[PDB]
Amino acid sequence: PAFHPGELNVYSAPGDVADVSRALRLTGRRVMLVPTMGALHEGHLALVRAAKRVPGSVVVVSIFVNPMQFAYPRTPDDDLAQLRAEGVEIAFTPTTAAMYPDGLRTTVQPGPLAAELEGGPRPTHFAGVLTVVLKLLQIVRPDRVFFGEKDYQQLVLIRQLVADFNLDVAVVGVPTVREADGLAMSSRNRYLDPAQRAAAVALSAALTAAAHAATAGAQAALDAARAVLDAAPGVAVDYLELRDIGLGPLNGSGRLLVAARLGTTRLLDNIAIEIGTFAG
Amino acid sequence: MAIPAFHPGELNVYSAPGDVADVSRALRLTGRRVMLVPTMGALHEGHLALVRAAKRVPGSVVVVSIFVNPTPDDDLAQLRAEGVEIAFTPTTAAMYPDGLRTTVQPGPLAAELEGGPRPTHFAGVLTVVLKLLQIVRPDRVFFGEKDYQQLVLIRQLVADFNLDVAVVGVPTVREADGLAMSSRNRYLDPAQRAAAVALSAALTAAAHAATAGAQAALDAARAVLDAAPGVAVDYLELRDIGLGPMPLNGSGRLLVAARLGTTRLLDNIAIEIG
Ligand SMILES: CN(C)S(=O)(=O)c1ccsc1
Ligand SMILES: CN(C)S(=O)(=O)c1ccsc1
Ligand SMILES: CN(C)S(=O)(=O)c1ccsc1
Repeated sequence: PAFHPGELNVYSAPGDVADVSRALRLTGRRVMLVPTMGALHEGHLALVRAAKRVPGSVVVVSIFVNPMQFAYPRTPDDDLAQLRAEGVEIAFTPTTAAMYPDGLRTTVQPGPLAAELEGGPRPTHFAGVLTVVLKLLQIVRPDRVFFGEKDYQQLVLIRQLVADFNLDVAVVGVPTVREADGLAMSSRNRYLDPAQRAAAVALSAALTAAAHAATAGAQAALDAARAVLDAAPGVAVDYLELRDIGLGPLNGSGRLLVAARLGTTRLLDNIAIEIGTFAG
Repeated sequence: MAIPAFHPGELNVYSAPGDVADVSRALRLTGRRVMLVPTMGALHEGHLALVRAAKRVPGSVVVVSIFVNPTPDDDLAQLRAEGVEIAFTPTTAAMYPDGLRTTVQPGPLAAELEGGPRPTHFAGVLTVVLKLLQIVRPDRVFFGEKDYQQLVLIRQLVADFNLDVAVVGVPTVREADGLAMSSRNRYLDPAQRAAAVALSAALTAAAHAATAGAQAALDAARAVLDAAPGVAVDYLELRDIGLGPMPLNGSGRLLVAARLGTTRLLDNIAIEIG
């Protein structure tokens, strides 16, 4: 397949991008993978910009959504335009047929973390995610793969996949990008009406209140977050949990995670927490 | 940073996964084609046929792994005598530093045949296979047709996860009377060992009877097994070559498994229907 450098090259066949990627790597380029669902916003552009900054980098951005056999925003044209503007040179847009010619046959079984937090009500969700991440990693064989911290549990599970199957790829976690008031950027934010968008600031306010409260201990940090969420009218909290950084249920460093509903829209956010001395 | 020592033409033994990964990557960059032969040690002629097949690829460097899932000396001597340059002998803790956590979940073929008595057996196997492919990154990986259902499941793994390796199935090596080679054979007493030739005799008989149709093939195999004492047959099935249902004709595979005393024996053969 053709590859025009300094232009955006779009491939849909896995064999096409795998051949292009291999050829580029043989000629010294380091292949960077940014896996996405499409509906790209500035939080995805932060991953692209981190990938671009690796010297010698060729950036592959994949766009794929799992089929739902038994609502997700799909803006393809528009995604590719953003990529061109970022000077990405390869978009990989495989069909469902090319990814699952045999339906779901061999799959990845995550460890016990997948049954907690986001997985509690959807016990098979992360098996779906990690199966596609492993396939994309085998098709593209990147040097580095980039994920947002906004989906923190997904990130931890991806690092478990990479460690547990001895994958030769470095996983790069990229900090969440936020709107001016603190709201974490998400494709789902478009589903908030104006009142809901106003109320949704409480997630990030609660988290950053807790991160500063934490000089007083874990309980004070948790109670500060809960109070702020309790003060927010249309916010229905699904969970608010403080865990160790690898999402084991805690020492001096932790991660605080929240999930909440605003009407039908489910929002997540999370923050680094340092208990006692030092931080803040 | 710095590649481990590798001495061409000798047996280089590595136990650290990062060590064999680095030496494999460095040899591949110099032109060599990395061939991987995964084993559980206790090597016999069945394993050396995999080694010989890997050796004959031009430019090959042969990696033999030895690992058992939760004499090392004698195995290593056999590999040395075969001209193998790389043995990979990881510990359990090297392979599972975080315990059993992420794993491969096979498709439904894994619950059939060997998966009857051992329903998690293949998930264990495919997990280790996938790790060894990622550590070693071979151009081709060699498995015996003796474990046919495993071989089929590995081809499903490689297709389903878009693995860039070629899977090579190598024909079963047999003792002079046809018994397929296995470290289990030495447990058989003389009565059991004489009866065990019924598995291969049944399969070959079926493969020749198959000009008369699928049912002739199966009835010929079941006659030969019925003539043996102390051979408790667990299954005898004719399937297509991918272990789906046997088509009306074309290529298939006949598989058998039996218990003689406490020893489970397996065999299988290509069948062409009519
Ligand atoms: C009904 N699903 C969306 S599906 O993946 O089984 C599908 C896709 C094209 S037809 C059915
Ligand atoms: C983790 N993702 C953004 S991915 O591109 O591996 C994916 C997972 C389910 S659809 C796309
Ligand atoms: C299929 N084997 C011979 S392997 O080396 O991948 C393995 C599987 C469980 S222990 C060794």
